[PDB]
Amino acid sequence: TNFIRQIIDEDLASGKHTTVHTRFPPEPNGYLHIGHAKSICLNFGIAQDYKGQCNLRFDDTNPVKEDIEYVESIKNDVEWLGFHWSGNVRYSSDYFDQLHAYAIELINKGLAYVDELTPEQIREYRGTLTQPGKNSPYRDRSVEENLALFEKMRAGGFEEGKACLRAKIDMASPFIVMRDPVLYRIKFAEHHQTGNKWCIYPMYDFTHCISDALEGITHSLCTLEFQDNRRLYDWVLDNITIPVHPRQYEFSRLNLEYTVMSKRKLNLLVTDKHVEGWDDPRMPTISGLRRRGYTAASIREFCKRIGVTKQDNTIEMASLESCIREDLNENAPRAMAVIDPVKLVIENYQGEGEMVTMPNHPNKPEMGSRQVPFSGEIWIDRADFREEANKQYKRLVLGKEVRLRNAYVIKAERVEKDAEGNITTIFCTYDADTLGVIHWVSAAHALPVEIRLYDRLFSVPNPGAADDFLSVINPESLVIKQGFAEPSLKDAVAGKAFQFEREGYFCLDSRHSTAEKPVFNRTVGLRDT
RNA sequence: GGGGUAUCGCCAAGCGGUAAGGCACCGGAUUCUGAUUCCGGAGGUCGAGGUUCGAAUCCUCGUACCCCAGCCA
Repeated sequence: TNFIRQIIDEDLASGKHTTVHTRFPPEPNGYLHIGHAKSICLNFGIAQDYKGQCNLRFDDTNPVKEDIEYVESIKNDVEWLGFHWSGNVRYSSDYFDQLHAYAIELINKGLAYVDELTPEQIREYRGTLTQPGKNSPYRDRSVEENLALFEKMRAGGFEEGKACLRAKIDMASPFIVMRDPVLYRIKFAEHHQTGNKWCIYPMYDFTHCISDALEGITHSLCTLEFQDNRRLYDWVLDNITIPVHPRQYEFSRLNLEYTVMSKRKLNLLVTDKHVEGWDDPRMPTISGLRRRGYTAASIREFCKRIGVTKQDNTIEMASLESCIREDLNENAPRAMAVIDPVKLVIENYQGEGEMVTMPNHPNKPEMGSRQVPFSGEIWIDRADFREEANKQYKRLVLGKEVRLRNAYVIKAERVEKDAEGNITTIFCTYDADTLGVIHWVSAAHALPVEIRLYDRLFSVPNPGAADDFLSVINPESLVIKQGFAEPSLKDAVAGKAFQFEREGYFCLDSRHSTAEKPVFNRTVGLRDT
C-alpha cells in the first residue's frame, strides 16, 4: 500500500468507481529506464492487483523528438518486466482527429483563439513567477476568425512559429500554466504514425487529459512536476463535452545515486558514444540492466521496496544491488573463474590431470553436482597469493597452505618473478589427499574467457548536479579483464547467470561473446567487507 | 507570487496511544565462496507553540528543500 492505493480504495468504497483502469504513457523519445520501471510497476501492478486494466500509450504529440525505434523497444521492456497492457497498444496520434474536434469545441465555445505573437513575444507577454502576464492583442478575435485561422494553420497556411492555438484562460493566474497555455503549435515535420497528414500537433496538457478520458482512465498517475499542470488537466476536461473526468495523482520520481535518469543525458552518453548503446551494461535503462544481467523479478522487487510517495528521494546503489543479489544468490549456480590469473604449478603433481566433483549451489545440493578437471598447472587470481602480511589474511602465504576450491589443500614453497619483479609462477605442493580457501581453473582445460567488470558510471553520487555531468564519468566504469574459467562455461547461454565463486555474479552476452571468445558480464559483486 | 515536501545514513510505515519494514553501518555463530545464513547493537519524528491523558499523527507561527516563467513531456 501507498498513498495512491489508499485513494483508490476510498473511491472503490465510495462507489466513485467500480473498477480501476490506469495507464503507462511514455513518449517514444528514448529507451526506458529504472525510473520507468517504478512507473510501470505502479500502473500495471495497481491494475492487476485490483483486477483492472492498464494501457500502454505512447504520448507521441511531438514528431521531432520521437522515433519508431523507441516504440519498438518500450513495448519490449514493458513485456520483459512481466507486464501485459490492456487491448492494443495506444497512441496519442490515434486521438489526433478527436483532439482537433475538441480544439474546435473550445474555439466555438470561445475558450481558444489563434494567437499571432512570436515565440519570443508570448514569453514577454507571459509575466513572471511574481509579476502577472498580459493579454495578447489577438486575444479577442471572433469565433469565425479563430475557426478560420485554425483551419488556416491546419492547412499549412501559416509558417512554424507564425501562429499557435491558445486557450483563453487567465493571463494573471498565479498558476503559470493557466496563462493561456498553447494548445496546438505548427510543426512541418513527418510523424512516425500519421505520416504527413498533420502539420499541426497538440501540446501535452491538451492531449493528455483527453486521451486519458477517451480511454476511460480512472486514475492518471504521474510524477510531481505535473502538479501545477493538473490545473490545466482539469480545466480542459471541465470545458469540453466528454463524459468522464480522470483524476491525476502525482508521486515522486526515482533518483538513483551515481547515475542520471534524464533521457536527454542518457541520450547524450549514447549520442557522444561514451557508452555502447542504450543497452550498455552501465546504463540505468531496462535493456541496460537486462544486458547487465538483472532479472525482471529483481527490478520489480526493487520498485516494490522503494515505495511510492510525494517526497523527493535518491536511492543508493546498494539497494538496487541488494535486489539482484537476493535473487541471483538463490537461483544462480556457482562456477569457477579467475579474472586476473597467475599460473600456479604443483611440481608435486604427477599425471595429466584428473577430475573433481563440484556442487552447483553449496546451500542447495538438489541443483546437482559436476565434474571439473584438476591438474598441477592450475591458475589462481593474483590477489589470492601473498608472500607475506597479516594474521587475518586468509589466503596463500609464501610459507603456508590453502584449500583450493573443491579440490586439494596446496601449500606454497617457492615463487619466481620477472625483470620488473612481477611474479609469473608459484611453486607449491598438493596434499595427496585433501578432498583459507581459494578458487581456481586448470590451465590445460581453461577456457579463454573475457571478463567484463562494471562499476558506477559516475565518480560523484549526484552527477546530474555537476556543471558538466560528462566530465565526471568514471574511467573505470568498465574494466575488461582477460581471464580463465572452467570448460563448463563452454556451454553458457546468454540469459543464464552463474555465480563465479568468491568473485561476483556473472552472465554471458554483452553483445560480444562469440563461439571463440566467451565474453562475460559481472552483474554484481558479493558483499566484501 | 503559486504548487508541493519535512520521521536515523538512504528509503519509508504507524494517521491521537506512544517510533514498522527494507537497504547501509557496527559487533557475535556457523560456512571448503572473507558469500550465503544466523543472532546482537547503533542511531530519527525541521523549529517553536497550542489542543489532548497522551500527538509522528489535528491546530498555528516560523524555517529548510523541491517544482513552475518550452509554440517539451
